[PDB]
Amino acid sequence: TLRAAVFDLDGVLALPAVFGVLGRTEEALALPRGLLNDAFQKGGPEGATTRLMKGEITLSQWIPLMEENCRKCSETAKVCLPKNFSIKEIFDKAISARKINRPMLQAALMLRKKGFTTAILTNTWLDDRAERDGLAQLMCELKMHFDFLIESCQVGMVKPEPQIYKFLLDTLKASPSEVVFLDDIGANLKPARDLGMVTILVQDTDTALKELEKVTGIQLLNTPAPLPTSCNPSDMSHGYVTVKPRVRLHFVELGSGPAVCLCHGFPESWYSWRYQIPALAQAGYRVLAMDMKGYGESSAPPEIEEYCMEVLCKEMVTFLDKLGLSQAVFIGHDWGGMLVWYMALFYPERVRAVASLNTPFIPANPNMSPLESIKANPVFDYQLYFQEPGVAEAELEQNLSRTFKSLFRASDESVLSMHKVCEAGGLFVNSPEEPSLSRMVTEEEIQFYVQQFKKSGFRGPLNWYRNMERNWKWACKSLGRKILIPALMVTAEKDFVLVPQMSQHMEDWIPHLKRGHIEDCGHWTQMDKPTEVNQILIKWLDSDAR
Amino acid sequence: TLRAAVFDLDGVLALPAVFGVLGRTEEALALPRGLLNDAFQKGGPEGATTRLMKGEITLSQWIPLMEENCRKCSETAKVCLPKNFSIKEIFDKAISARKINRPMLQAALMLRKKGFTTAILTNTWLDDRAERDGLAQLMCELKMHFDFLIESCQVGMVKPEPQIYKFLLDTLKASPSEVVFLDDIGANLKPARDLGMVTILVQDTDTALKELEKVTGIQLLNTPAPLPTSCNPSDMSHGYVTVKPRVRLHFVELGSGPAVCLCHGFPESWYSWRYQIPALAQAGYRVLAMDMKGYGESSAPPEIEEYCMEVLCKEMVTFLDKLGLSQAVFIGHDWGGMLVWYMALFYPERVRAVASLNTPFIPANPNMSPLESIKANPVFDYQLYFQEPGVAEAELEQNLSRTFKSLFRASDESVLSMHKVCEAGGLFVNSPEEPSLSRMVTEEEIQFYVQQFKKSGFRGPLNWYRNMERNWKWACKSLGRKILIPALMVTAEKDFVLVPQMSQHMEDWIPHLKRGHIEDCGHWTQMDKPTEVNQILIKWLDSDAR
Repeated sequence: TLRAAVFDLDGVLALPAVFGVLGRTEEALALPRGLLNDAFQKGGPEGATTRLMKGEITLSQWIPLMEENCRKCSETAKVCLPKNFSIKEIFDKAISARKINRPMLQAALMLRKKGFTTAILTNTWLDDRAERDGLAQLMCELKMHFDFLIESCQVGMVKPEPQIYKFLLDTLKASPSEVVFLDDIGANLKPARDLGMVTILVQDTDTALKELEKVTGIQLLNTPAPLPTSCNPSDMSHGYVTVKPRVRLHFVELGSGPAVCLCHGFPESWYSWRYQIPALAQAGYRVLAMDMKGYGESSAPPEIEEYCMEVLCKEMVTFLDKLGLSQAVFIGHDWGGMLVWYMALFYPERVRAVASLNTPFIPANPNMSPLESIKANPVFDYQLYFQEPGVAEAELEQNLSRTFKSLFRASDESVLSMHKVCEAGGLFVNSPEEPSLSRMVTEEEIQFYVQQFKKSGFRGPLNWYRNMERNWKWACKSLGRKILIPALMVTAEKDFVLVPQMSQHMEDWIPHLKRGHIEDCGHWTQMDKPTEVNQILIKWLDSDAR
Repeated sequence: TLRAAVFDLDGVLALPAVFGVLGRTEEALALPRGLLNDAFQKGGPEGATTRLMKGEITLSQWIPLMEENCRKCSETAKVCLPKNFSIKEIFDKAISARKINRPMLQAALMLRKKGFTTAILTNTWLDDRAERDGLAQLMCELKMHFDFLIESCQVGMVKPEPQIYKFLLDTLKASPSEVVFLDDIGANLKPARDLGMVTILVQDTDTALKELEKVTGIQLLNTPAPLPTSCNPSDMSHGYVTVKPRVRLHFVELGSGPAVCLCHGFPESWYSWRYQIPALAQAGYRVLAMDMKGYGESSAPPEIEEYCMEVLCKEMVTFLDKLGLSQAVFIGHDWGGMLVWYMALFYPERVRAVASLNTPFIPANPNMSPLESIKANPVFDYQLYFQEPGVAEAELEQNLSRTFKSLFRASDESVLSMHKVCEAGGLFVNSPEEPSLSRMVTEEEIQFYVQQFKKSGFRGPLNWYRNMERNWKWACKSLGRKILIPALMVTAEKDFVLVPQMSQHMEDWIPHLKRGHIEDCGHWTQMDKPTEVNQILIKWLDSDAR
């Protein structure tokens, strides 16, 4: 019964194989067949390339040794190397072209999900070229999906020496019979086979995957498109900034590049962006996912007026000042989306670009209080229930597990009616005490939210709804303005509270507004349609905020 | 007795005054005198510009209103505006040219140091231009040096309306008689004077500063060059990353741009980089100043082998992986400098550039143990005293205040002999029990270190010295390599432990090595010569790591 799978990097997880570029270079330059491959292997175990793979010398020290090897090989073949011959140019282009073999990585992720331990065993070098960042980025993307990464140049051993396979089995804590080994080079399989390992010679990916399926008993080919990579909270960098004496904000950070601030809604957490954080960082952005004021590890003062938009926006500006960021792209959802439109209206100099998921920009009505406007819409009755301090808190804190299981559901799985909440006496008065787990979340994901809300409670979160008149008064100062910076509005078809029709007149205030629309998507946009959200945000960021 | 000073931004703290660019534009374009200034003030309190300064409209909404004003003014003057006339091009260039008036900012910093409360009171706009980041960066640099920043467009009031001066006095909690008010516009002084404030009309900076000196009694002009801006620990963003089950690393973060990791020495803290962190962030870098393993808020496991270079470097790579950084510039001092040379030797792909303060790169000697090498130099006798677990800890933890006051001294203030430490029985056996405070540090700065070392103790820090044989064995694997990435070595003339002569053969291993040398500088380089360190690092970063 197999329990571990070992993959090679070159020719298996990354294509095209850098070793195969020498074959295509000889053809293009009309050089004798196998000339560059001979210079590459020249010397065997004592040759320059073996020393490179063992970590004795770096890639830049090896380039002039391979150049000499090319000249010595050409003199024996009775041929001359071209005028523009450069080993550095050949290897720079070969390393740059190599992309991740997606079906192979997907098969490794599936095996790991099914309980297998996965590893990369590769003959690689210490890259000190001016272009070494390209290799570093590739290694980082692959690294997070594997339990172990054993690089020849770090252990001082190379394939096919039998000692590297013994070191591998020692690291894996497994017998050779429980290990599948995938390599594109025949010579590298012989030692794994001599020990008794199941070996797969990888020539083309699909045949290698059919062999892997047959030997593991798991379907790898023709399987559905997987969900985006999620966050493990304990693997994140956690940041803490004091913006005022009693107020500290917690955030999670990943990536480098332009700052992108993610602002969650009610009653959520930074964890609601778990599918976006790795994708946006991989796209080349530095992601800061906040615990908004009143939530998780951020401060939760009890005073209502501590959660009016004016105070909230001012603290967000101070957050940027203390981090030393002159600007950030602001992306919000639900209450966070309401906040990012007001950041664009009051502090445009600090906002690189503004994006809102579900929440439309609706300008304040000076002739009508927001309270009277809430009576006009029966779906907004739950907001009147949230007004009296203590009432909605007691119901929502009564059983946290029930609260989050009833709220976090796909549009067709809904168990709550947002109408006559006040008349019914509560939000959950007509709901089951033990709701079923939605297909959108796992029990482990639900438990993260109950842990976060055990410390804080719902007072801070509910206070965001208890400043309607103060927010209205403050918003009325911006009625003469327009939003003229890059802006994106994303509507969710099945959000029956923040319906797409509420955003139809936004172009009057934000004339160059860009749009996104997600079909069959409810209120919890990020966890309902994570792949679609990532695609719409990355496309917009790369064009409007870069 | 004056206790508050209020400064205007345009024409006072930032020059040239954006209002004065209209005068130079009329001259250059041969337009009638005062034509552009008339279009600018057209309408008075009800005109486009007053609405812009009140925050009613944004800068981009105001540009077409000023354009129309320019055309209406030209028709009355019987003149025609040029073919290439653009208000946007004029204002873009005017805002871009405006730099900080250094002598004025220095005078404000001096007044604040002498107990004054300082504020900026300015008529400004909501900038939504594609170039608004330039204004945002300027505002951020000025912001941190003032107690209050009151912007017209945020309060809905403008100078010279008397209500803005009443709002100012309310914010300052001071009587008009205790306030100095500096403005370049005569009209803006009249209301401050009517209330009884001391006013200074700023035409040229030096005369305004002579008036400010005469009225405050403090010398502002001809005063020495001030020290760089330092960090207040409670104003920093604190980050925490778990790199392995028992190991968490703390770091402080500021700025945006390429990642720069600062690694302190023994027995220090992230706080040792207090003068570099704001300067490097202002230069356009994202600074991560670590508490190295064993120090401050980072984990301090008791095991000796938890502090060997191999383990330390591996955890630093994991630190980059968890933050989502493919590369960082590594800058070290003392033990941190020793670590950054080994990061360059073993992980070149993760290191953008490497810099060391005081610590030279000395390659391992395979024919001689590091223990025998330490006997050959009498100044390295203190390292043999640090070997036995428990001995140096008891002396260093006995009185923390004495430990840091005896260690942190300028080269001429030394109170310790590094020779015959073992024979004498200790490091402080011939030292005063109550040493005087060095001119290099304040009592408050010393107390930060005693607070940090109260939690940790000296076991983790001293364990960095207790892996000589293991580090030697590991370093011997890199003897065939060279450092071929951008590298900087900075020597300190008066460091009598890490003398500049110890770095003389570094070019054999790092052929393209750049150098820096600081005269009259002891061991504590960062706090001894902060301005010189900042200048050498920023110059090198901008050319080699950008």
